[PDB]
Amino acid sequence: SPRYAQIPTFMRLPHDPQPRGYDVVVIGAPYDGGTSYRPGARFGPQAIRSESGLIHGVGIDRGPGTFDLINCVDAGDINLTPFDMNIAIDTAQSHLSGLLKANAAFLMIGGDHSLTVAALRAVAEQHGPLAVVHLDAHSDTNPAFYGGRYHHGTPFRHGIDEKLIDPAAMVQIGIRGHNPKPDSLDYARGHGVRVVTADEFGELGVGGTADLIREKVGQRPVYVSVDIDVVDPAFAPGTGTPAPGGLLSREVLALLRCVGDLKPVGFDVMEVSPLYDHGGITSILATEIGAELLYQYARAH
Amino acid sequence: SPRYAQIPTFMRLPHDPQPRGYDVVVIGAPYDGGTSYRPGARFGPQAIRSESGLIHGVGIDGTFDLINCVDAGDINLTPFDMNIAIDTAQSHLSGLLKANAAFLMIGGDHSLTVAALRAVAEQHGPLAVVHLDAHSDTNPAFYGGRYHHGTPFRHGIDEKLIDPAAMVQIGIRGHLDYARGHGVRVVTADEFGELGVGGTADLIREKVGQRPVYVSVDIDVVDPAFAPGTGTPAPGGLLSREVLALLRCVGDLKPVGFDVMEVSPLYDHGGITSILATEIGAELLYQYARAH
Amino acid sequence: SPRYAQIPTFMRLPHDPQPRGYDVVVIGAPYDGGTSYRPGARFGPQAIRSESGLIHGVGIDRGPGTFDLINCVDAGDINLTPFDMNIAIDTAQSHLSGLLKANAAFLMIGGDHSLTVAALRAVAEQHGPLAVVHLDAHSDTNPAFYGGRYHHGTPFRHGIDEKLIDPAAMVQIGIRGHNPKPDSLDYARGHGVRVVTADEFGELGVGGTADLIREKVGQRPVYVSVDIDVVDPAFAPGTGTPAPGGLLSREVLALLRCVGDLKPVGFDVMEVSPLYDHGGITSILATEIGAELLYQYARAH
Amino acid sequence: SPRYAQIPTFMRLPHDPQPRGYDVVVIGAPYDGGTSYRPGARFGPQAIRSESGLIHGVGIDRGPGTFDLINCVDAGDINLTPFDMNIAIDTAQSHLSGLLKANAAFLMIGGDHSLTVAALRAVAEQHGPLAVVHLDAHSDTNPAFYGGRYHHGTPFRHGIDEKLIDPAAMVQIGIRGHLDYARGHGVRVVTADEFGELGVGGTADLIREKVGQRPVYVSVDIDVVDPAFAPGTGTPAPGGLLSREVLALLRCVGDLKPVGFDVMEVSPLYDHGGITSILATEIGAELLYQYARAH
Amino acid sequence: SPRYAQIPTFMRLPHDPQPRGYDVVVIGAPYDGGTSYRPGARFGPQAIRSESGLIHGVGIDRGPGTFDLINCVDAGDINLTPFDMNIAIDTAQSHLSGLLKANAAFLMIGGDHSLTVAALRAVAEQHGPLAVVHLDAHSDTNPAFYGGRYHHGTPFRHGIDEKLIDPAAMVQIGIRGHLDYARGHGVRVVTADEFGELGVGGTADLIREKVGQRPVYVSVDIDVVDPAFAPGTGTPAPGGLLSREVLALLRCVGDLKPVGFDVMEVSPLYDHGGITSILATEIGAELLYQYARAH
Amino acid sequence: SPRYAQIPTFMRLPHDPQPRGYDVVVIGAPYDGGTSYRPGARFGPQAIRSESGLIHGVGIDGTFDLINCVDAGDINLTPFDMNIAIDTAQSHLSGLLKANAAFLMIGGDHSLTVAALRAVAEQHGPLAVVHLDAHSDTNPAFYGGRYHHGTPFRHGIDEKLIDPAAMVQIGIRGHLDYARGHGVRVVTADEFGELGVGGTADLIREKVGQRPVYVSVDIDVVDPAFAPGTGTPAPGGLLSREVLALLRCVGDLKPVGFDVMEVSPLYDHGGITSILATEIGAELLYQYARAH
Ligand SMILES: [Mn+2]
Ligand SMILES: [Mn+2]
Ligand SMILES: [Mn+2]
Ligand SMILES: [Mn+2]
Ligand SMILES: [Mn+2]
Ligand SMILES: [Mn+2]
Ligand SMILES: [Mn+2]
Ligand SMILES: [Mn+2]
Ligand SMILES: [Mn+2]
Ligand SMILES: [Mn+2]
Ligand SMILES: [Mn+2]
Ligand SMILES: [Mn+2]
Repeated sequence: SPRYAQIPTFMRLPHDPQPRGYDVVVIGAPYDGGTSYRPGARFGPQAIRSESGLIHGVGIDRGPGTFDLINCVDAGDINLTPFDMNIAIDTAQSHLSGLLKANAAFLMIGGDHSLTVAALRAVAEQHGPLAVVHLDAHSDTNPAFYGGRYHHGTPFRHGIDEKLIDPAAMVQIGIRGHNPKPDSLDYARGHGVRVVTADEFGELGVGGTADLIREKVGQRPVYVSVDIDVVDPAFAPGTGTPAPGGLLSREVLALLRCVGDLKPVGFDVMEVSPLYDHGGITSILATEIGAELLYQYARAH
Repeated sequence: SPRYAQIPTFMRLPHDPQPRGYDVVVIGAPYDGGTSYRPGARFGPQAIRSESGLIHGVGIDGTFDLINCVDAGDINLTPFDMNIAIDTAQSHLSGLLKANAAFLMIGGDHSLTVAALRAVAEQHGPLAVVHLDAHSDTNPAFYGGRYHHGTPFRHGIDEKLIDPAAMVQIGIRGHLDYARGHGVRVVTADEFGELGVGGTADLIREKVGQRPVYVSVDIDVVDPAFAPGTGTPAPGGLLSREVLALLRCVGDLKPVGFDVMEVSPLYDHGGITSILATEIGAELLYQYARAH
Repeated sequence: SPRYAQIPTFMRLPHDPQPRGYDVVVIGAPYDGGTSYRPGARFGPQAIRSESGLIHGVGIDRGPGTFDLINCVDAGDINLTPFDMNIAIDTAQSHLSGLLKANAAFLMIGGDHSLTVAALRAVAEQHGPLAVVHLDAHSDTNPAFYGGRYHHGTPFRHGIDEKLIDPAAMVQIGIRGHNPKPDSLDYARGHGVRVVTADEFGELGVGGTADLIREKVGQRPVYVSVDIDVVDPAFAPGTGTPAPGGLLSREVLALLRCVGDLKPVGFDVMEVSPLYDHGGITSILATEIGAELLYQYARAH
Repeated sequence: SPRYAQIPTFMRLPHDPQPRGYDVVVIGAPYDGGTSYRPGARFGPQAIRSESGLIHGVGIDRGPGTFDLINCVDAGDINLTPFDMNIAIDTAQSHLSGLLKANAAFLMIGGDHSLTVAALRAVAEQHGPLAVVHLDAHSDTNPAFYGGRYHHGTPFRHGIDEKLIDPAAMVQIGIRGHLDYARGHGVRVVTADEFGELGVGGTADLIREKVGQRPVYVSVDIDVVDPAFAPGTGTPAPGGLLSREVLALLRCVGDLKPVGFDVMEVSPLYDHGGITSILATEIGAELLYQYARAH
Repeated sequence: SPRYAQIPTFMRLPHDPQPRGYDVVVIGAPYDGGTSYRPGARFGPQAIRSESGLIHGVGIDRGPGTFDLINCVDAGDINLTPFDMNIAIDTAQSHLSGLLKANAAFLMIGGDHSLTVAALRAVAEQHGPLAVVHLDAHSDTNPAFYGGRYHHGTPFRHGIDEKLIDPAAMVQIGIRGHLDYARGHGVRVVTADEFGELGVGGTADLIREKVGQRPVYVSVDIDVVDPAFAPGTGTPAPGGLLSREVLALLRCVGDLKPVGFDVMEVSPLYDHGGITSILATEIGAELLYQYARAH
Repeated sequence: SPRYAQIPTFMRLPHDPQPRGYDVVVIGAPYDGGTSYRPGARFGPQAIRSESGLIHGVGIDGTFDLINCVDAGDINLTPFDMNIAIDTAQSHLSGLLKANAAFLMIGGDHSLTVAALRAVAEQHGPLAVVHLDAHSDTNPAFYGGRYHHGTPFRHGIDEKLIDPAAMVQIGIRGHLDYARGHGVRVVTADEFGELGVGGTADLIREKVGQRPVYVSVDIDVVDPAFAPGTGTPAPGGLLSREVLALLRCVGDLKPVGFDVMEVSPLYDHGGITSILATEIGAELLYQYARAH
C-alpha cells in the first residue's frame, strides 16, 4: 500500500469521527475566518492530510514508533462555518471540549490561529490555567477590532485575559513582525510573558531556548501552539502572513524536542494556507511538526 | 509609458478616491467573507487592476473619449464580519451615486451585489437585472450566514430592489422554483446553446426593455478553462467570446450599474481570469457609453 | 458542513472499504505505471476526491438527486504497486472483480488508462462481451512493447483480443493523435470498431454522435471509459499526453447524456495527472464527468 | 526510446547547426527584445522544444508521415542579443538568409513577432514580394518610432513598407480587442468576429482567393487563440479562437505555395501545464505537413 | 482598512507622482532591458508594491515607526522604455536627478541592476564620489561592449570608471558561484565564503571601517540571498545568504551616512508565494528605517 | 550567445552521444520507475539541462579548461519495466567507461545508482562511497519491487560493489542496523550539525582515504526549501551552501563516478532545484579536476 493510496488521513492514521479512548486525537479545523491578510487556511487540514502520507511516525534511532507507544486517530474535522466568526469559535470550543471527555489530548491542524482560543478554553477547563509554548513570527496578543473579536492576532490576549493561560509560564519564540497591526509587546511583557524574538533566539540557540522553556514551564500542563509562519517564508511559503528572516525548519524541529521533558496537554499547528505553498513543502513541514509533537507527547507521558 | 508602468489602476484610469461628476466610477470591493468554498476573491480587485493595464478601451473599428471614468480605489471592507461589510459597501456605493452617474464594481464575492442593488435602487427604484452566472444565487439566507454568496438575488427580490419580471439570469448549470415563481427568466447553459448569443440577446431586450438595468457578471459563468481563478467553478460553461458577444446587447439597454465578481486570483493561471474580467469591464463601459 | 470540510471522499459520499449491496461503488486506482510520457496519474484519485466536494449530485431541473435514486459509496483505493506493471494489473482485476460480487457496478477513478483492461476483464466476466463507448484523443489500440505489455496505449487492443469487447458494438470518439507511437486505425477498423475522430465529431455534433452511439451499442451491456485528454488541453491541462484541438467540456458532458438510454455496466475516468493541472479545473471536470455517469446509470436502471 | 529522453529538439528531429540540403529547417529565435508588455518569449524555443517530444509528425488517416515526405532538421537557434533590438534584427536576417542559401525553407520558432521582419526580408530576397497569411489577435501594422523601430507591433508595417509583402495578397485573421493603414494598402483583415461568421471553410476559401499560387509566408502569433488555449503569451486577448479552429484553418496551406513560416510569441513563464508550447508544436507540425502536401 | 485594500503603493505609503519636500521617495524602475538571462524584472515594482501591504514600517522593540521619524512617499514609476537600453538609462538618470532636486533621497525598486548606474550618476552629482555597500551574488563589474553598454553586469564598472564611486570606500558582499578589475581599484570583495567566516558582526565592522562617514549608496541585488529565499530573480546563484543574515547586516546602515539605495532584480514570474517580493519589501523597510536612524 | 540560446546541454557542453577519450561524460538517466511516492524524476535530466545554461564552470578565485567533458545525452530507459531499465542503464554506463574515464549521471530516481555502481565497480573493483541523502536507501528489495529507490546501497553492499567499511552516508533524517552492521558510517543530519562541514569532511577523508570513490547525491539531502522539486522531501535538511561546501572535500579524494538524483521538476519552484542540481554537478566536475 503505497503512501499516496487510500483516502488521506493524517499520517495514515485510522479515522474515527467519534473517537473514544485515544491518547491523542488529530482534529482538523478548516477555517480561516480570523485571517486579516491572505485567506486559504480553511484548506490547511485537507492539504496537510494529503501530503502527510509521506511521513512515518518512526524516527531515526528512536526505537519504537510513536504509534506503538500511544494510541492516535484522525477524528476528521470540526464543521466550522465560514460565514460567522463567533459561531465558528463557539463550535470549535464545543467540539474540542467533547474530545477531551473520552480522549487524553488533541493535536489541532488549522485553520487560522484564532481557533487556538477555543482550544485553550477546552484544555484549561480540564487542566486549569495553562503554561504555553508559542512559536510564531507574531505575538498574537493584539486587541480585538470592531466587528472582529477573534481575528488571528488575538488568541493569546484572550487566553491571558480569560485566565486560560498562566502568563508567567508562557514563552513565545520567533517574534519579528506585527500581525494585524503594530502593537507593542507591552501587554505581553507586563503580564509576565517571556518573549524570545528571532534575534534573541539567534543568540540563545536551540539549546538555550530549550533551557529557557524548561525553566519557565516546569511541569505545569502546557499547550504548544505552532504558527507555521515561525519559520522563514523559504521553508513555509504557504501561509497568510509571511515574515522574512525566520527560523530554519531544523531549528524549530530541534527546539520541539524539549516538549518531551514537559507535561504537554494539547497542541496545534496553524496558518498553513496551501494555495501559497510550493511543492507542498509547507504542508510536509506542518506534518513533521505534528509528528514531532506526537512523539514528544509519548516521550513525556 | 509602458502599460505595466505606474501604480496599477483599472485600465490605467486616473485615480480619485472621492470622485464627483463622473459617468462611471470603477470601485473595488476587496472582500470574500461570503464565499462558501474557496476564498481569495478579496484579492480580485488588486489582480484585476494589475492585469488591466494590458487592455485598451479602444475596440476594433474610444470609451474614455465618450464618457468620463475614474478608478475610485476600494471600499474598506472588513474581512471579519459579513453584516458590517455589506452595510459598509452599501454606504460607500450609495455615496458614489450621490455624486456620479453609475459604478462598475470589481469584486469580491457575489454577496456584495446586495449592497450594490440597494444603492442603485435608491437612485432608480426597483431594477431590471441581467445576471450572468453558472449559479442562480437565489438561495435562502439563514441565521449566521445571512449574506453568503448564494443569496444576493434572493435579497434583491425580497427587498424589492429587483423587479423579477424584468430579471434574466444566463448560464445556470451544474448543481429554481423561488426564482421562477417570482417571474425570473432563467436561461440555463443548455438553453443558451439552443438560443445562441443572438437569441439570448433578443430575450434580454424583450424582458428588460428600457428599464434601468443592473448587469451583474459572476466570472464563473464562463467555463473554468477561460476563468480558472474563481471560488466555485462549474464545468461546461460559456466561451469567453460568447459572454463578450452577448454583452454587446447592453448598449441597447439603459444600464445603471454593473459588476464583475468572484475573481479569485490564487486559482488563476497566466492571469487569464483577471484579463478576461478586465475585458468584460471594458465591454460594459463601452456599452454604457453607447447606451447613454 | 462546508464542502471542503472532512476527509475527502468522492462527492462527499460515505466511505466503506468493503462495500456490499451498493448500486455503484466509486473505486480509486492510484497508479501510473502504464504512462509513456508524463506520470502523475497515481495522484489522480486523491486530487479528484479533494476537488469533488464542490460538486453536488443534483442537476438543474432533473428532479431527485442521483444519490436519492441509487446507492453509491466511495470504496477507497485499490492498493496498486508502483513498481510492477503486471502485478498492478492483476491486483486491479482481482479487486474490481471482488466489487462486483456484492455490488452492481463501479466507477473507477484513475490512474492511467492501462487499468481499464482490468476493469474490462472484471465486467466482461459478469456480463459477457461488452459494448464500449470510449472517449479519448487517442485510440489506445496500440501493440504491447518489449517489457511493456500493459502500457496506457494498449487497453482496447487487449479488450478486443481477449474478447472482453464486442468491437462491432464499440465506438471511440475524439481521436486526433497517436499514443505511445504512431499506429494506424487499421486494427480497430478491421475489427469493426467505429472511430469518430475529432473532425468527424465536429460534423456530426453531439446529437449525431449520440445517435451513432445508440445505434452501435443498442441495449448491450456497455462500459463507458473516458480518458480526460478527450477534451482540449485548455479544459484538462492536468493529463499525461495532451492533444491540442480537442472537445469542449460542454460537448463531452452533453454527449454523456446518451448513457441513460443504454445499459451501462461500468465506467471509468482516467489519466488525470494533477501536477500538470491549473486551478484544479481538470479534477473538477473529471468529477463532473463522474457525476454525469452516475446520474445516467440511475436514469438507465 | 521514450519521447522525453534525449536532448530536446523540435519534434525529436535530428540536430544540425549548419544544415545544408534539407527541405525545411526548424530554427529557433530566442529573443523578446521587441516585447511591449510581458517578456519571456526568449524562452519560447527552449520550452517548445521541451514539450514537442510528445507530438508525432504523423496524422490520423493522413497517410505517410510528414518526415517521410520531406527532409527536416532542427538547426538550433540564432544567437540573438537580448541587449540591442537593431542588432538582433540584423543578426536574424543574416542567419535566416544563410539557411535559405542551402535549404528550401525554414520554420522559425519565436521569440517575439518583431523577428518576422527579418524572416520576411530573407524570404522576399529569394522569392520577391510575398503573399502573407497572418494569424493574430493584433494587426501588428503599427508605426515604428525612433528608439523602438522594431517593437513587436511593427513587423507587417515594415513588410508592406519595404515591399516584402504584396498587401493585395495578404490576409490577417483573428484581429480583436483593442486598421486604416493596412486596409488602405489592400490587406484583407478578418476580425475574430468576421471569422465567426465565415467559419473555417469560408475563411480558407478567402485565403485561397487572396493568396492564389503566389509564394506565401505564414506567420502565426500564438495569441490568435483564446488565452484559455494559449495562456503563455505576452499580450493575451480574450475572446479568441479555439485551438481546433486554428489547426483546421491551417489545412488550407497545402493548397498554397508556402515558402516560409513561423510561430511566435510563446512566453512559457505564463503557460500552464505546457499547453501553449504543446499547441505551438502542433501548429508547427501542421505547417510542416502542409508544406509537404503543397510541394 | 485591511492591508490588501486600495491601489497598491509601497508599504501603503501615500502616492505623489511629482513629490517635493520629502525625506525619502520610493521610486519604481520597471525595466529589464539589461537582463542577460531571465527577464521579468520589469514587473518587480508592481509585484513588490502588491506584496508590500503586508509589511509595517514598525519594528519590534525599535521605538517609533520609520514613518513617524521620516516623511516618505511612493512616487510611482519612471517611464522606462523596454525597447532601448541607452534611452532607458538616460531617462532613469533624468528622473532620479529630478527627485533629488526636491527631496533628500530615494529608494529605487527595480528593475534590473543596470539601472543603478543612472542612480549613481544622479546621486554623485549631488554628493560627489560615493562610498558603496553592494549586496549581490555577482560583482557586476564586468566590461561593457558595443551593443550592450548597460547590461546588468556593468553598473559598478561604470560607477568606478566614471568616478561616481570611490572604490577605496566600496564593499561588495555575497559574491559567489561563477575580480581583478575591482580589487585592483581597491574595492573590498567579501565572498559568500568569507561572509560565513566573518559573520554578520564582522562584516558590519568591515563595512563601517571601509565606508566611514562618506556619503554612501546601498545597492541590494535580491539574488544575494539563496534562491530558496528569493526564487524570483533572473540569475539565481545557489549557496547564498539567509534572509535573516541580510536583514541583520543591513542594520549597520544606520551607523553610516546613506544618501540613496536600491533593491533590484526581483522577477516575480519566477517567485513562489510572493516570498521574494515580501523579502524585497522588508529589505526596503529596513533601509528606510536605517536612513531615519542615521539622520 | 546568450546562455539560454541553443539546444540545452548540461552547462552548454558539447554533445556527443557516443563519446570516447573524455575525462568526465555527463549522462542523463530519464527514469522514475523506482519511485515509491511522487514520480517525475524522469524529467530531471531535461529540466536540469534547461536550467544549467545559467551556470558557468568558472568559480570565484576553469573546469572545462582543466578536464575534457561532454554531454552524452541520455540512456534510453523504458518507463515500463524496472528490471529492464536497470539492466539497460548498467550496459550503457559500462559502455561509457570502456572509452572514457568517468561519468556524472543526472537522474532519474536513486534506484539507477545500482547500475552505476555495477559499471564503476567493473572498472575499479569494490568502491568507497560518499552518499548524501535524507534517507539511507539500504532497505530490502522484495519480489515485484527489486529495484525501488530505497534499495541501491543495499544492492551495492550485497553485490560487493561497495566496500562498506569505506562508505559514509550524510544527512539521514526523518523516518539502520543493516548498514551499521556492515560497517557503514552513518552521519545523521543531527550529527552533521554537531560536526559541521569541516568535521564531516575530516570524517569522509578518514573513512574513504584515497580509495576509488563514487559520490552519490540525492537532491533531497538539502532542506525542501532549497530543493522542493523532489519525490520524497524530508524537512529539517541541510542548507545548499552546506552541501556545496562539503563537496569541496571530493578534490582530496579519488573520485571515479558521481551522480545527482531525484530531481522531480514538476514539484520545483522557480527552477531552483534544477539550478542547485547543476551547481552540485559543476562542483563535482571541478573537484574531479582538482583530484586528478
Ligand atoms: Mn504568525
Ligand atoms: Mn499566529
Ligand atoms: Mn457562480
Ligand atoms: Mn454568483
Ligand atoms: Mn488519450
Ligand atoms: Mn487513453
Ligand atoms: Mn498578437
Ligand atoms: Mn503578433
Ligand atoms: Mn546578482
Ligand atoms: Mn546585480
Ligand atoms: Mn532521499
Ligand atoms: Mn536516495
